[PDB]
Parts: sequence; structure tokens; C-alpha cells
Amino acid sequence: MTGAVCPGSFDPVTLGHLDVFERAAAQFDEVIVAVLIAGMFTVDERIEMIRESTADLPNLRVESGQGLLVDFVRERGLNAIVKGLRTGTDFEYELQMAQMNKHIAGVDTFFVATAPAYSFVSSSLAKEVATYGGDVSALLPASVHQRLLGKLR
Amino acid sequence: MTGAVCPGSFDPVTLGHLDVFERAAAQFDEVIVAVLIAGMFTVDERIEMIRESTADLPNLRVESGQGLLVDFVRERGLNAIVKGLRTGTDFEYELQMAQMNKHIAGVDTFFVATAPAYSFVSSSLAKEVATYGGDVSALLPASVHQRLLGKLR
Amino acid sequence: MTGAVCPGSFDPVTLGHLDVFERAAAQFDEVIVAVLINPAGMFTVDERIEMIRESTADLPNLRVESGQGLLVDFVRERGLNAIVKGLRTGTDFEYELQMAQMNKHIAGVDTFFVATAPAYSFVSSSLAKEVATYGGDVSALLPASVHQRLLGKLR
Amino acid sequence: MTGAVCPGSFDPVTLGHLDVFERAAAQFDEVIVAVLINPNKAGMFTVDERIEMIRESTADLPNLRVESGQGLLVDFVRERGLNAIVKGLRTGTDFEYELQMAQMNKHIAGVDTFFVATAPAYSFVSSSLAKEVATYGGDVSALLPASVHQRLLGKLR
Amino acid sequence: MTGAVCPGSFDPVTLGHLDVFERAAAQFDEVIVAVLINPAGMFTVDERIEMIRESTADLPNLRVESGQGLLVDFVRERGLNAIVKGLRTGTDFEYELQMAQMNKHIAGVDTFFVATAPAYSFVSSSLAKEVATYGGDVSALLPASVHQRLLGKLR
Amino acid sequence: MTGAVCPGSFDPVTLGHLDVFERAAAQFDEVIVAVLINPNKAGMFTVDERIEMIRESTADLPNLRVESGQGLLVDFVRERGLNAIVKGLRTGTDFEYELQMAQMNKHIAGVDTFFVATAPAYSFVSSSLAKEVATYGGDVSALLPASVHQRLLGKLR
Ligand SMILES: Cc1c(C(=O)O)cnn1-c1ccccc1
Ligand SMILES: Cc1c(C(=O)O)cnn1-c1ccccc1
Ligand SMILES: Cc1c(C(=O)O)cnn1-c1ccccc1
Ligand SMILES: Cc1c(C(=O)O)cnn1-c1ccccc1
Ligand SMILES: Cc1c(C(=O)O)cnn1-c1ccccc1
Ligand SMILES: Cc1c(C(=O)O)cnn1-c1ccccc1
Repeated sequence: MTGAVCPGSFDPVTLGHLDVFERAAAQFDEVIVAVLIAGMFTVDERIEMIRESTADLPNLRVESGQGLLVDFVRERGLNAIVKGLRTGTDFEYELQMAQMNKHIAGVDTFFVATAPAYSFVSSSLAKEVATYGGDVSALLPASVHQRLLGKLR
Repeated sequence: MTGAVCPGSFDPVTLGHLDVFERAAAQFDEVIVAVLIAGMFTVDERIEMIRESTADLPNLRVESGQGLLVDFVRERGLNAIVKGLRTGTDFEYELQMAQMNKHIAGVDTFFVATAPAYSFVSSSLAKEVATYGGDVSALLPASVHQRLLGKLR
Repeated sequence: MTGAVCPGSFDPVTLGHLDVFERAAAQFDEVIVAVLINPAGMFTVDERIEMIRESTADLPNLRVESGQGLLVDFVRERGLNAIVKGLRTGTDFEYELQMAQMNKHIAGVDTFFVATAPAYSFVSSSLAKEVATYGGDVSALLPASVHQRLLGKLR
Repeated sequence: MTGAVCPGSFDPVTLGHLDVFERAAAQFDEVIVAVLINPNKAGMFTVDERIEMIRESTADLPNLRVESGQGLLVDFVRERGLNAIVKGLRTGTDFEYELQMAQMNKHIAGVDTFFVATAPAYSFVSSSLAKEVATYGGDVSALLPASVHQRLLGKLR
Repeated sequence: MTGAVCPGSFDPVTLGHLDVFERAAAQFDEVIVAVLINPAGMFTVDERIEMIRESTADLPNLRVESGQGLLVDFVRERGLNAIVKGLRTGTDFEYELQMAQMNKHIAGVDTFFVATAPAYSFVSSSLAKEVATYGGDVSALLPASVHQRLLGKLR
Repeated sequence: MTGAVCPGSFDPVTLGHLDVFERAAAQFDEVIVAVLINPNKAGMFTVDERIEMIRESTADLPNLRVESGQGLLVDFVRERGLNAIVKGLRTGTDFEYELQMAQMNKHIAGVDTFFVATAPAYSFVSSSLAKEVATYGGDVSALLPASVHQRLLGKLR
């Protein structure tokens, strides 16, 4: 009965996130993606885009969440978070939250290294580049791309 | 059928390592500690010290290993490594090995943040301090302590 | 007569801060904690000062004052030229390193950093407040004097 | 016909920036300083003021020119027939952040980025910190070119 | 006439190195790859030079030479005063930053760093050799010219 | 009666070290420079040579003295009735490494450690790099005190 939660704003989900979801799904019986909550996409849109892109992952589901992440995790009977890291400075920042989360609620955090190809990918940078006309097609799920083009027009 | 391998030299295993073992054991059905191979303790001694300290973990076992870590992992039907991180610079160094390991053999790596109390603990520093008479009792399993005092006399 | 200033917003003071205060008061004849007022937070400056005084009652060579504007002026105005601050991480050091070099360049005021006690490496005022706002228990990270008042502000 | 673009907000230009300009100008046939403006947030200095302050302190660099722009930096670079950006770095933290943007810029436009290490004397200089310190009366004259410092005190007064 | 030196042991050259060579040759009129001999490794200096020449056949403005001793002497002896190097990480930058500042201080030679291509962020000569020694397949990380010879040295 | 210990191998002492000594001497009633010797590996300079080079360049610091030692630093500190160490740091990487040792030292002996940021001019100076560069003929005279530089060239010759 193993399981982890993968949290984030996912505004929108990127190939970097999807890679983390896939890897978490391969190592834990149950994965829940926690869409935490105003950016570009609504909660429902963000959830839909992730569901579309994770259809090949039978042991993953997507839910919105509010309040403390540890409460979200524990209220579903789990006590692990899985999170992707690019740096370095990411680890330092996330370490603080991870130790706090373990301290207040006994919830552990497992970090995975980003796939090399997506080291430079972030939701913020993808939206920024796309806004000014740059091609970010290779960095986002097929569905997501189109939806993003939609929001910009 | 989930599982991870926890690798290291463990010369000797510290409370920092034991904390990682416990956390891995709580999230994966099967944990294997891979004692990799001349420091202070022999392979057999290192294995024994870990077995002594992990008796309360029914789903963990301890084995020696040689060659590529990914071969050790895959030859036991697994494809996850779990490793503890203190920094920062640890993440940078380990990220390189993690991406290499994923590339050559499809083996993933999950990192956990060190418990705050053991941020300064390393096998090397514990042996160094103990050698010159410093008290490292609070940083090592009870059994290990005594064995270390033994080697020094 | 040696001395140092320990600056911060301390909104609220944490056990991490208090550890730094204690270690500074152990090594300098005089320590001044400077509670820096800004454009802002949860506690008033007077509330912050009083919480620090309560937690530092056992440190006779430390006192608490409010400050505004340029830190090196605050320091020099009081006949001192050293700052003492805690650091938790490497990136703590890199940001603080810039300010320390700037402060020494513009006023000849030096800065001494101490490493966090391991137990408080993850505590910050911001994170403590955020966790407490949503019902998380941060009593082990804050002095007794703070935890009671923090409950009051959230109710 | 080699060339590079040195981008920034330069609000204001610092001695650390000028060091980078000089080092780029010494290694590329032409250098363009790109003053990148956010049309949605004014800085301390207007675009013409930023350009003036840069020109006045680069007068001895014959192969350098100064132009403003906005939007994607890689478009600024490519429309001038170049494909190199040169930027200074102070810390490992700077490099991790800039690495993201450099790899993105190479991905979307094939434009490369060359980083140079700050001169030691300016490792702590930034436009924002110099403005903040000057706002509260601190002396930052040794961190800024002469073209900048009294213009800066003027803005604050 | 612009130019730069790309220094390293290149034992063996990787696709990461080659990416840096290509990017340097695209931006400077002349590039010299300097294969630095030391007290040592898997390949002879001549083997290393020949592997780089094979992988850089399409770069007419780049040439490969061996070097010994102080790098800034090598650079200045050839009428240049720029070094170009790849960086993979922040801690790459911090170590290289020291040497770059030293090299500019002692000889006025500057250093330009380029960020690794994402695909090769984890590749190093040391790790490639180590993996290959134990049967791991590193063919995707090394030029074709290297992978054949690496197999030979291990057999 | 405040005091601090400034530890190192000082093989040789650099201008970066001397900056740290001066800053410690300005803030503590007494400073002891601790020349820590590894009885198993000789450096470039003998203990007496290291001490001499330090004394000659700290002659204007009346509250500083120089002593050698080996073994645990915290024992050196405590046997002098002190419990503060002062050390310079250059980078975030330095801090992570030294943080480990500082926390260990506090754990085993209650001895505290105060770090100071390097002077910008010396951020790239290290004993090892200065020796390595000098070995191959590079000029490192501006990074070392006068008490050191020609002694160093002597060793290399
Ligand atoms: C952090 C991140 C974002 C973001 O934070 O916006 C978007 N993608 N990724 C990402 C996640 C894992 C690996 C690579 C990239
Ligand atoms: C890395 C390490 C060593 C070592 O590498 O020698 C000994 N303990 N630990 C450790 C492991 C996890 C958490 C804290 C400390
Ligand atoms: C920096 C800090 C904050 C803050 O930034 O608000 C709150 N506590 N601490 C802290 C201070 C010293 C040691 C550990 C933690
Ligand atoms: C990054 C920077 C700023 C800024 O970002 O505001 C102002 N100066 N510098 C600088 C540039 C190169 C070297 C040193 C300093
Ligand atoms: C640094 C390095 C080595 C090495 O250090 O031996 C081998 N490849 N690379 C590399 C170079 C540029 C980009 C990526 C990787
Ligand atoms: C660390 C160091 C060394 C060394 O470790 O060899 C030589 N100088 N410095 C130094 C000390 C303080 C500031 C700058 C530099």
C-alpha cells in the first residue's frame, strides 16, 4: 500500500513535471498529483491538462488542494511527497520545506533529479517565451501546447 | 512489488544513514542496503554493524556489492536508488551520477533530505574526531560506537 | 570594550534567532539586537521588541532597540562596527556576502556570521507564520513567549 | 565580422557592467550593449538616461555601440546578424539562474551565451543594491562610473 | 583577428567537450584546443589529439596542440588572451571562477564560459571511463571516434 | 577578556588570511593564530617558517600572537580558556564545508565559530593555488605579504 503526492501549481504542467509524474508512478503503487491554489490557467484547466497528459498512468490521479500540503497528504492516508529538482539552489529551498513538513506532520519528501533535457524548463519561462512568440512546443505536452496558444490569442 | 537500494561505503554506518534506511523502509516494500567496496572496517564488519542497527526493519536486508551500482540494483529486480543529501553541493555531485545511472540502465534515484540533527555527521568526520578523543557517541548507533572504540585501541 | 549588532525584522523572533543572540552575547561585551522597521508584518515593532526581551532575559549584556534606515549608521551611531548574523545555508551566505562586503566598503563595518544550530536549520519567521496560519504546530521552533502571542494574532 | 550583445536593464550601469563591456569589446569585433526596457515598469532612469550614462563611460571603446530594445533578447541579437550574448556572473547562484535562460535561448533561436567572471573588486556591486544603499545615504561613488553617481543623487533628491 | 584557447586533459574527449569546441569555433576567428600533459591517464597525448582532430574535422578554424605548464603562457605565446571553457553546474563555476580571476590577475588573460548542452550535463571523462570499465554503455556520450578506441584500451 | 582563535595551515599565509587576522584583532581583546600542523605530511614551509612569515606581517597588531598545534582544534581553543574560532569564507561552497566542522566543534566541545566574508580583492587567493601558480612561474606577489613572496621563490628554486 505505497503512495506519494506530487505537488505544484502546474501553470501549465510541463514535460519536466510529466517526467517526474511518470517516475513517481513507476515506483509507488499510488500517485496523487496535487494542483495547489491566479496565474494563466484555472484550477480546472490545470487539472484537465494533467489528466490529458497522464492517461497512460493507471495508478495516478489528479486533485486540487488548499491549505497545508501535509494535511492534503495525510488526509489521503499517505506520508510521502515526490518533487523534481533541477539545482542546487532548488535543493536548498526545498530542503527547508521538507524538514518543516517532516517536523510538523511526519510527512517525508523524496526528490528526483530533472531529466537532462528539461533542465531549463519552467512554467514561468515557457509562458514568458511563448508570450513573445518563441517556440516552446518541444517543452510541453501536445495538448498543453495548443491550450497555451489559445490563451495568448 | 516496490523496492529501493540504499548504497554507500558505510565505514561505519551513522545515525544519519540509519535515518535514511528507516525512511526508505517506510515507503518501499523492500529495501536493500548495498555495502560497496580499504577504510577502517571490513566489509563483513560494516554489514554486521548495519544488520545490528536495522533489526527493527523487517523489510530491509544488507548485502555487499561490487562493480556498477546499476547492475547490483537491476540484478535484484529493482530500479530505484534511495540516497540521503545534506547539501546543496551533495545534490550537484549526486545529480551527475543519478542522470548517468538513469541513462545507462534506466535506474532512478530518489534523494531524501538529511534529518536536521545529523546535518554535520559523516563517517569520515566521526572517525577523525574519535581518533583524537572527541565524543561522537551521539552520532552513531550504540553498537557501532563500541566497535569504533575497539578499533582505535 | 567589544560589541556587535544583531539585525533583523524578527516577526516573530525564532529559536534560531535566540541561539544566535546567545552565542553573540557569549563572545562580545555588548550586543544590541536591532529590530528593523519597514514599509508590513504580523507584529508591531513594540510587540517584537517585547518578545525578544522576554526570551533574552538571561542575557544582561544584550539589549533590544528599534532601528530604521541604513544599518551601518545604526551600528556606528552606537560606537560599534560589527554585525553578527546567523546563516542557515550556502545561498544564505551568498546573499549576505554581498551585503557584508557592501557594508564594509561604505562604512568599515564588519560582519561575523554564525552557523545555525542544526535543529533550527529549517526554521524561518515566514515559514513558521505560514504553517501556524493553517493550523500546523510550530511550538518547538519558537520561544514560549512567542507561541502564545502568535495564537492570539491568528484568532 | 565577429560580434556579441551585452544585455541588461542597466538602471544604472555599474563599474561591474563596464568591466564586462571592456572585456567583450577586447574579444569580439563589435559589441552592442542592449538596454532592455520593460514597457510595463519604469525603472529609476529613463531609456535615454541609461543610454547616455553608458555612452559617456564607454567613449574609449571604438567598437562598442548602445541600443535599447524590449521583448525577446534573441530577436534583438538575430536581427543584428549576430548569435552571441556576453554576460558577467558573480556567483554559482547567478550561473544556475542564467544557465536556464542561456539554454532556453539556445533552444529557441540557436543563440549562444558566453559568461565572464566578475572582476573581484565588483563581486558585491548590483544596480539594485547601489540604488538601495544610496537611497538611505550610503556612499556608492566607487561602484559606479562618474557618468552615473551625481545623476543618481539627483534622482534621489 | 579574434581567438580563444580551449584547455583540458580530454582523456577522452566527450560530446560535451565537442559541443564547446563547436560553439567557440562559431564565435572566434581562431580556436586552439590545448591538450594538457600532466604527471597519468588512459590515453597518450597523441591519442587524445588524434581523437579530437577526428571529431573536429568540420571545424577549419580550430586546431589541436599539446601544452604543458602555465596555461596563460600557452595562451599568450600564441598571440591570444582568451580562454573558453564549458561549465555544467554552479560548483563548476565557483572552482573555475577562482582560476579565471587568477589567470586574469597574473597575465591579463580572460575566460569565457559556456553552459553545457542539456544532454551532456552529466557526462565527464572520468565517469564515462569508469562506467565503460564495468561494462556500461557510454556510446551516446562520446564521439564515434572515441568509443571504438575506448573499447580497445579496456580489452 | 574576550578572545578568538584563527586556525589554518598557513602554508604560506596569504593576504586573505592577514585580512581576517586584522578584522578579528579589531573585534576581540586577544587573537591567537593557530598554525595547525599535520605531523604526517610536511607542507612547503616548516612550522617555524610559517610562524615567522605570520609574525612579520602582523607586527602592527599588538593583541595578536602566533602558536602552532596539532590534533583537535577545539582542544587548542579550550586549553587557552577561549571558546571562539574565527575563519574567513569565500563562497557558499566554503560555508557548507565549514558549517559541518563548526557544528561538529560546537557539538563536541561547545566551541563556537564566527565566519567573515573575504575582502573582495582576495576572493580567488588560496595557499595551494598561489603555490601552484608560482611553481610554474606565474607572478603571485600581489596576493602574498612581503614576508612570504621571496621565501616562496626560494623554496621553488
Ligand atoms: C520545476 C518545473 C516547472 C516550474 O516550476 O514552473 C516547470 N517544469 N518544471 C520541471 C520539473 C521537473 C523537471 C524539470 C522541470
Ligand atoms: C552522508 C553521510 C555519511 C558519510 O558520507 O560518511 C555519514 N553519515 N551520513 C549522513 C547520511 C544521511 C544524513 C546525514 C548524514
Ligand atoms: C534566519 C531566520 C529567520 C528568518 O529569516 O525570519 C527565522 N529564524 N531564523 C534563523 C536564524 C538563525 C538560525 C536558524 C534560523
Ligand atoms: C550583475 C551586476 C549588476 C546588476 O545586476 O544590477 C550591477 N553590476 N553588476 C555586475 C556585473 C558584472 C560584474 C559585477 C557586477
Ligand atoms: C567537463 C567535461 C568533462 C571532464 O571534466 O572530463 C567531460 N565532458 N565534459 C563536458 C564539457 C562540456 C559540457 C558537458 C560536459
Ligand atoms: C582561504 C584562504 C587560503 C587557503 O585556504 O589556502 C589562502 N587565503 N585564503 C583566504 C582567506 C580569507 C579570505 C580570502 C582568502
